[PDB]
Amino acid sequence: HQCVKLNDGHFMPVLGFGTYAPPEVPRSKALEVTKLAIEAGFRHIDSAHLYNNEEQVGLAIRSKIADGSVKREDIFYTSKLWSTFHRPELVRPALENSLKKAQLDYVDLYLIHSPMSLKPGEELSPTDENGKVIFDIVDLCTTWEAMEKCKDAGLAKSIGVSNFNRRQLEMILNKPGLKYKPVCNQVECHPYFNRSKLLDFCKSKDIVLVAYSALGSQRDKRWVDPNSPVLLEDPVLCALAKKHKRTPALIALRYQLQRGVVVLAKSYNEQRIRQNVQVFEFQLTAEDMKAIDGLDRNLHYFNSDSFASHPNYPYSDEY
Ligand SMILES: NC(=O)c1ccc[n+]([C@@H]2O[C@H](COP(=O)([O-])OP(=O)(O)OC[C@H]3O[C@@H](n4cnc5c(N)ncnc54)[C@H](OP(=O)(O)O)[C@@H]3O)[C@@H](O)[C@H]2O)c1
Repeated sequence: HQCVKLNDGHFMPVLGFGTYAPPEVPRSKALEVTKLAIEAGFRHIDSAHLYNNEEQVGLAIRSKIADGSVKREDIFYTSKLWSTFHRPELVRPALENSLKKAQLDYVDLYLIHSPMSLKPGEELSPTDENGKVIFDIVDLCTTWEAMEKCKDAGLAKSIGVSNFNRRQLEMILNKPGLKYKPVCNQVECHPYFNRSKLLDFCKSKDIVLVAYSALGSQRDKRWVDPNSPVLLEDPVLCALAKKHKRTPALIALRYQLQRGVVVLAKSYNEQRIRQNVQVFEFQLTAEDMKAIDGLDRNLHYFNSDSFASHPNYPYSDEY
């Protein structure tokens, strides 16, 4: 039920539903599970142009409004601007396209999906002759100004960023004539990779940190190494789950809630969808919090070696 106030006065529910599924999953599933999520109690829904599901997610939202379960104001819907659309003149069209797809008049939140700009076009992964992804050089402050214009039109209630580091955050925050600060920064965050200092910074700036892969990634072999430790098989998370008679997933979500993190959870399983909302029914102890704090290993699940040579590549390599 609980929300946090954003720095523009709008409110964001602290538990959000992740809608991404791989291309093999039929598009119909995004409709079904998003309705299940709303029925379960989720009020924050996370989607993106990249996810090729905005039609289905939007239709689930419209369906739960039209059947009386919720009103539009109950739902917090997020879309994201894809990296081929960073040039300013492309920002508002991209948003409008997402809205046309989702059959919504506005999103509650529009994010720059990633700082790593790609060659402009309606090709989402532009590639050269060698199969290498073509980059683009774009001043993300011009992107941000186009985002601000989207907010002023009422097309996006709030605007923010995703996958930005300290420096890209400040470059937005330092922008001349800046009208709206980013309400949030959505990044990978879980007990293996807690982002404690990025988190402190955001709290300092009245920016909400939003955790994705908070259950440990869906572990797509295309982008995730299967040797990596499975987050939900962690001995300490499992121990705490037995202690509280909850599940490792529930422990991992509560961990973020108690450290002031808004947290996403993807599930396309009806039972797990309904289990994840129980995160509001219990508390971890300060000692449990410490034991989970101790799990931090700066572990990135997503491997983006292909993107390491990008000027805005967000996690600087050990190089
Ligand atoms: N900004 C970005 O670049 C970015 C990147 C990645 C993701 N995201 C967003 O964040 C969302 C969540 O991240 P994610 O897709 O990596 O997955 P996640 O939330 O880390 O969940 C990973 C897996 O955990 C399983 N799971 C869910 N609830 C569970 C429970 N109670 N017990 C045990 N297992 C459970 C799910 O499988 P089942 O479906 O089988 O339950 C899911 O595949 C995405 O869907 C997307 O909305 C954003």
